Amino acid sequence: DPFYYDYETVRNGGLIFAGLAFIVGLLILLSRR
Amino acid sequence: GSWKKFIWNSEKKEFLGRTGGSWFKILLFYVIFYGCLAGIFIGTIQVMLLTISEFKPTYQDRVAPPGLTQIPQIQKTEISFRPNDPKSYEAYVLNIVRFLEKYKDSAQRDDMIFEDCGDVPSEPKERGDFNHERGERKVCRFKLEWLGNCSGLNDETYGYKEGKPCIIIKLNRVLGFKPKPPKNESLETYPVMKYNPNVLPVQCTGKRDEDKDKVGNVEYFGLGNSPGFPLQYYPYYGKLLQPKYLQPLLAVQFTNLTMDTEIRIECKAYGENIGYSEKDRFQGRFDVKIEVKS
Amino acid sequence: RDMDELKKEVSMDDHKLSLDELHRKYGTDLSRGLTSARAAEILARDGPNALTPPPTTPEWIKFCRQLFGGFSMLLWIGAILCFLAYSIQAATEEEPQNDNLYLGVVLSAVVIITGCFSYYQEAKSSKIMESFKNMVPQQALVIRNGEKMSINAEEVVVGDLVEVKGGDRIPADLRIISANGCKVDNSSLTGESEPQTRSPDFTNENPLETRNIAFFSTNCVEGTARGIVVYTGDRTVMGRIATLASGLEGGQTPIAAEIEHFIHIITGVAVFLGVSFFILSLILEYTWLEAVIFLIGIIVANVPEGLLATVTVCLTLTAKRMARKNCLVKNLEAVETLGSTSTICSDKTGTLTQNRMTVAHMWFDNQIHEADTTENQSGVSFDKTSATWLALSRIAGLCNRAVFQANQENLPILKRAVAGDASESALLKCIELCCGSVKEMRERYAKIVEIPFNSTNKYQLSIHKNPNTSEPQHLLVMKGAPERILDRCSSILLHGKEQPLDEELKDAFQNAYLELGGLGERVLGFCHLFLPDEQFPEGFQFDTDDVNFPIDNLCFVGLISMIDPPRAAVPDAVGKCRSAGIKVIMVTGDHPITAKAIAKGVGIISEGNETVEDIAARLNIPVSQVNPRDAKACVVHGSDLKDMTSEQLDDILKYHTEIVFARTSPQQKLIIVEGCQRQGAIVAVTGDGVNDSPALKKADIGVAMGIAGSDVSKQAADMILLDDNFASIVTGVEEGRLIFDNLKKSIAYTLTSNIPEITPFLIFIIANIPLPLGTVTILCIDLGTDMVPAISLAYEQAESDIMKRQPRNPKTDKLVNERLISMAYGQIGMIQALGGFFTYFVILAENGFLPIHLLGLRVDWDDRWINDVEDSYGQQWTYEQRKIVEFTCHTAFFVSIVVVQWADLVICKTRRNSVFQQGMKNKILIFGLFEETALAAFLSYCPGMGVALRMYPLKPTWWFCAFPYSLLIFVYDEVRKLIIRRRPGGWVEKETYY
Ligand SMILES: CCCCCCCCCCCCCCCCCC(=O)OC[C@H](COP(=O)([O-])OCC[N+](C)(C)C)OC(=O)CCCCCCCCCCCCCCCCC
Ligand SMILES: CC(C)CCC[C@H](C)[C@H]1CC[C@H]2[C@H]3CC=C4C[C@@H](OC(=O)CCC(=O)O)CC[C@@]4(C)[C@@H]3CC[C@@]12C
Ligand SMILES: CC(C)CCC[C@H](C)[C@H]1CC[C@H]2[C@H]3CC=C4C[C@@H](OC(=O)CCC(=O)O)CC[C@@]4(C)[C@@H]3CC[C@@]12C
Ligand SMILES: CC(C)CCC[C@H](C)[C@H]1CC[C@H]2[C@H]3CC=C4C[C@@H](OC(=O)CCC(=O)O)CC[C@@]4(C)[C@@H]3CC[C@@]12C
Ligand SMILES: CC(C)CCC[C@H](C)[C@H]1CC[C@H]2[C@H]3CC=C4C[C@@H](OC(=O)CCC(=O)O)CC[C@@]4(C)[C@@H]3CC[C@@]12C
Ligand SMILES: CC(C)CCC[C@H](C)[C@H]1CC[C@H]2[C@H]3CC=C4C[C@@H](OC(=O)CCC(=O)O)CC[C@]4(C)[C@@H]3CC[C@@]12C
Ligand SMILES: CC(C)CCC[C@H](C)[C@H]1CC[C@H]2[C@H]3CC=C4C[C@@H](OC(=O)CCC(=O)O)CC[C@]4(C)[C@@H]3CC[C@@]12C
Ligand SMILES: *[C@@H]1O[C@H](CO)[C@@H](O[C@@H]2O[C@H](CO)[C@@H](O)[C@H](O)[C@H]2NC(C)=O)[C@H](O)[C@H]1NC(C)=O
Ligand SMILES: *[C@@H]1O[C@H](CO)[C@@H](O)[C@H](O)[C@H]1NC(C)=O
Ligand SMILES: [K+]
Ligand SMILES: [K+]
Ligand SMILES: [K+]
Ligand SMILES: [Mg+2]
Repeated sequence: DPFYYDYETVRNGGLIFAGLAFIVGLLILLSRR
Repeated sequence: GSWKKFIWNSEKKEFLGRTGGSWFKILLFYVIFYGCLAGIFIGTIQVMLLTISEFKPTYQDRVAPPGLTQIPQIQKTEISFRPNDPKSYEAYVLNIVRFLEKYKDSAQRDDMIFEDCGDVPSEPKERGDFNHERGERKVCRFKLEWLGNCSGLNDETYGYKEGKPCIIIKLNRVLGFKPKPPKNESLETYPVMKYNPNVLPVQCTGKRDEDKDKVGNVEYFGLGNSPGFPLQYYPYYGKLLQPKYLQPLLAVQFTNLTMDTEIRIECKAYGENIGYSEKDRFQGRFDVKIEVKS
Repeated sequence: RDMDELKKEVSMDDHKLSLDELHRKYGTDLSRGLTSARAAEILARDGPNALTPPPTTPEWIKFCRQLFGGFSMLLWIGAILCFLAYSIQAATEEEPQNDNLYLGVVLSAVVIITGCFSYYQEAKSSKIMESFKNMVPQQALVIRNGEKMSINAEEVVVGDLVEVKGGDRIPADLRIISANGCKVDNSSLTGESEPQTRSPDFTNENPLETRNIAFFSTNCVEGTARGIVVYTGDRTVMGRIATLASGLEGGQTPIAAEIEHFIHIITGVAVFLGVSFFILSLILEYTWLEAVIFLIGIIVANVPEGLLATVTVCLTLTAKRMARKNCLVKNLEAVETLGSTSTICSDKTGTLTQNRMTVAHMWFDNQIHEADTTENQSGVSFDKTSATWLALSRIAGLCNRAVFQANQENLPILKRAVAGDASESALLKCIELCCGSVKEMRERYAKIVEIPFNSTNKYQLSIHKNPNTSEPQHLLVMKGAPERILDRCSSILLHGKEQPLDEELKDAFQNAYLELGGLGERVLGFCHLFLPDEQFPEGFQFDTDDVNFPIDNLCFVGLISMIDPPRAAVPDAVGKCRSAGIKVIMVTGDHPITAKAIAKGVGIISEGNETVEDIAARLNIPVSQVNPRDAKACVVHGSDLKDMTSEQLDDILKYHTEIVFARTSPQQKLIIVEGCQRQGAIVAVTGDGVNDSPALKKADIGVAMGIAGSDVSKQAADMILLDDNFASIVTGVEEGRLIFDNLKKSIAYTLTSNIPEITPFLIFIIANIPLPLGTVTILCIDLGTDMVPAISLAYEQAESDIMKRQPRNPKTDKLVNERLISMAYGQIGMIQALGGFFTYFVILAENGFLPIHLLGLRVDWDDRWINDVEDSYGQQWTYEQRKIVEFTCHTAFFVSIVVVQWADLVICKTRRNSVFQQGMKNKILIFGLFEETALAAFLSYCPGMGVALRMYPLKPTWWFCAFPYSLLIFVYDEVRKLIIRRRPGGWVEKETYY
């Protein structure tokens, strides 16, 4: 089906990335205290 | 001051704080820098264009159900004219005349390009694959005589002089798209019309309940007996493999409108492939407002 | 005009008068005072005895003045044009389209919020006159109708008779006529706590130095006095000081002059781009709605919307960093000012000194011992082993009338209050810290007969019982002024032995005395005698009016010397300030001998460099026969400032490098600060007392001392040193120079991204192409993803050692110059714009619009009623089908700008050094790097964002379209810094270094 694109897969992958990158950046910021 | 000190202090020969060579060197730097940036931009554009196939676009999900349009290109879906006034309907008739130029039989008489297709609506025509593996393809030809009482081989105003106006409905071209008419359960679509397995059906009704009793009689003209698009024409292959492609049309005439009232009319196609939208008021469907002043 | 009149000396000619002229100039009969028929009439004639605060502007005027600050004007214009577009839109045909209403509301809220940010930065109008209104008493003590009564101090008139006792505050200025020696404390005028004996006789032409004028806001602390009022309220000397210090304007901070220079530059470029491309949209015949939408889009793209809030937050972080080093910063803009300062005009007593007289040196046994004059005992001691040390410990501990207070023993020795005088408590604290308690010795040596210091005999003496095995049975001990003490002595004490008197020791004694007096220090000598038992039995008593004990005590114990010593940190801090290029000037109310000795001790006057008088004494020449340009140090008495012209002061400040002013008035420090400021300087002023409060108000930054400081100076200051650590000043210089270098980088980071925001709108009107970027997604760039990476640059460290540089010029050496503009707009911004245009062309080519086909497609694409637009493959598009592709291009342009700002953040950390030499040891930078991309991916992929912001999901391979342009930015700036480092004065450093 060339007239269909699955946007929910890309949406879920982007939201998983957006959660993981934020938790990783906050762990980098709050290293010790 | 701002008169003689900052602009043209001439004891060190400076215009706005720079000498002549200090202007030349920075201008040479900037023309060289912008030349190198233009070179990098053109090179990256060419490497991107090497990934593009010239027979089929990369993505087709944003035109995925096509749109339905009507040929007198009007400005706010309004049609307003006085039939005893040949200046009010001039732009409408001129636009209809400029559209149906390439549908005259004096324009489809090549035989290496055009071909006499059927006279009954039929199955879609698959002409191979999208890869020039067979060069230019041929096009089924569309007779203007099938638009009868809305062609030009009669009165030359397409009905606008005698009250009853007429519009020409077409579907938006999508490459490789084959419309699927609704399957028989004898129920599915709405409400009832003459079912053909090779016609995409199209109906034009009144929008509100107060317009259903005022639109009067509606006449359809096209190929065949059941009102819609015949499926012979439909695997379109692009303007590289098929220039001079003629899409099928459907003429609709409103013969018994009521006068001095803006009437709202919705036209709509039905299929397994045809989708609708509340944000896009032209997808598989369109609306028009017709007022005949007298 | 009038406060220009307030900067003059006070004129009296009352102290030059006698008891007859006062009887008719004020009408007061000097024994009975005034009747209330005259006093209540003169009160209505002249004015009450009070001060009055100045007119203060309220808080809402000072807040609503912040709503027109340069960038706010262009944004108010944008918010007005948004409502104009909405009203021309939805009141002709289209009942949808509430898009241009919310945009105006957002632009109206952005102005209010950034006005709140710039209001917090404002310079905090404080209350000096309210602390001047607390040194006035509530009750006076007047003599009216032949008797005495205590009235309110606000109801004193010019002419009546006041009686002051020890403990009072003084209600007005008094010309005094009868006093049995009361001592006032004139620390409000001279900054000195040493009391002055007031007397009814004329002593000096200058009225600030005479004995018969008591002053307002001071306190007579002994005896009693009767005086006649000469001034009340605003006309007194300290009232005029209060009027001057509350009438002195603020002045513009140097950091504010840097903000109000690039506001000008950026507004000029924005106004030029806005009014030159709006008339092109009228030449080419747009409609008015499209012309104002284009104007809105070009205004929002030009203003760096979140920049002033970034500067406010960076200054707040630096001020909170300075507050953990006990350095409280009241006005925020004074964080920067200590870095760009070029002249420090310091005060001596209380600021450089410890304001406590203590023992400096001794002269035991024909040798000079130095003590440790430090408040935390950082130095080393002198001697505790010899016999004469224990002897003089006994002597200085027993001939002492001072005593401790009521049991504050938990607080340590050097800060316990005493009850006696300071000159004897200096002995008492040295004896107490170096030989245990003194009360044990004072009880075991019982006192039999004493007489304290008589002012015409120059010593103080006592007789004490010795209770131990030596037993002279009532030994003798005295102390006094050194030459009159060795007038009458012939036996010397050497390591506990007796030797006779030869001049072998006596010219050494006068050698030690001359060398000690050359240190500006107060020296006195001590004596004792082991009395025999031929005339002096046990139980015998001596009387204090005759001679029956020997006053020929052949004693010689030693000399002890006193000084107000420098603090622990000042000699290193003055050298650190001089090595950074700052000129340190001493300004004080003390006498020039102690002033010059302290200025040589702390290091303001260096070694080898000596004055004019040292030349004329070294060469035995009259001082008018030596060129004044020979010496490079000067000590200017304050009485010679009075007859000085404003351009001779410029000569003094111009030709010398080590300047000391002494006997300075409170008004004359203001003259000195303005004289340094006049020849283009940034002047810091450090102070502790009320007599520095005008000079703290005129200066670019005023630093007050926290513990030992007056309440008046803590209201007139911009900084408070909360632990009296003067070496924090040097630290305040260092982080002053660092934040000025960290601001540039952040400003450069916020200017570069302006360029892939302006050029979408220009190519829209030049090339007639579908619009690559919207206004909402421009606001999401700066108000969103740019705040944290710009704020993170304020944590960068120094690249070089910044205390080796000279101070920055104010006239040249701007914050934003032509080279930062050239680098941000002309070089990195163009690569950032090409990176976004490439991503724009990719998506349209992948949906079927080839780049040659997009030229001139603007009118048909924007047309709401053309619902068949042919692409490059022949497909026809409805209007809402291609607008989705356009908003996908808007989202991807936003993502591309986010991707190129990674490399822009990495190249903006350093200006000369590399990223491989400095490192990536900044954690908030990496947090900003992560959270910017997290916010972009959240905005792109969240459900419902296509309605609220018109943002659409991106396909996964469209995230990588701007990676080669970031790589180009990175390698280009690395190569540029390499050419800067290897050719240290060439063309690339002259063009691209900020
Ligand atoms: C992926 C690519 C990464 C690397 C690309 C970056 C290459 C360029 C380095 C970046 C900064 C620009 C430096 C190039 C010019 C330096 C010339 C020089 O050495 O100065 C010394 C020379 C010699 O002077 P000088 O150094 O000796 O200075 C004079 C003072 N004394 C004598 C004391 C040193 O400068 C000149 O005399 C005139 C220089 C002006 C030349 C006119 C413009 C030249 C065009 C070059 C543009 C290159 C940019 C290309 C764009 C790249 C696309 C990203
Ligand atoms: C190269 C250096 C500079 C580090 C790159 C940092 C970027 C944030 C990287 C991290 C992972 C990359 C991407 C990896 C794959 C996902 C696909 C997408 O989610 C999905 O499509 C999942 C569904 C599927 O893949 O089947 C969300 C964004 C994206 C492009 C990521 C966005 C961020 C990218 C470009
Ligand atoms: C810092 C600012 C001023 C730079 C941004 C301006 C852009 C570089 C402009 C210049 C003209 C625009 C475009 C106009 C159309 C051309 C067609 C293209 O050439 C082709 O058509 C290739 C067709 C072929 O292969 O024959 C070269 C780049 C491109 C997309 C241009 C890309 C860059 C645009 C957006
Ligand atoms: C879209 C992509 C292609 C561009 C992203 C650019 C990155 C910012 C690049 C620029 C240079 C790269 C790195 C090259 C090596 C250095 C070593 C490192 O140095 C140290 O910390 C060592 C300790 C010290 O030297 O003091 C500093 C960061 C780092 C990783 C750099 C961090 C940033 C990298 C990954
Ligand atoms: C001279 C320097 C600045 C760039 C040259 C090296 C780059 C690594 C080249 C190699 C191929 C180029 C591009 C070719 C394809 C594009 C679009 C996109 O990939 C596709 O083209 C897929 C589209 C399709 O499948 O039809 C994302 C990667 C990107 C930006 C590539 C990024 C890297 C480019 C510019
Ligand atoms: C320093 C940088 C920021 C400015 C230089 C970048 C320019 C925008 C580059 C990008 C692509 C270049 C050109 C490449 C060739 C085309 C063909 C030219 O004529 C045509 O339209 C094709 C002939 C036709 O079909 O009519 C239109 C503009 C033009 C796009 C481009 C105009 C802009 C150029 C000079
Ligand atoms: C592309 C749009 C979004 C505007 C951004 C383009 C840049 C602002 C252009 C405009 C003209 C260029 C430069 C043309 C030559 C001058 C010389 C020079 O100016 C001076 O230093 C002379 C005055 C002095 O030295 O006192 C540095 C800035 C500079 C203005 C310009 C800086 C800005 C450039 C790169
Ligand atoms: C198309 O138009 C023609 C007009 O020429 C219509 O033909 C007329 O129809 C009426 C009603 O049936 C007859 O009375 C006339 O005799 C017809 N004239 C001719 C010349 O045939 C025709 O009906 C129209 N077609 C429709 C409405 O389907
Ligand atoms: C219009 O004319 C047709 C002719 O048969 C008739 O059936 C219909 O009722 C008419 N409509 C109106 C609204 O008069
Ligand atoms: K902006
Ligand atoms: K100040
Ligand atoms: K910006
Ligand atoms: Mg002081």
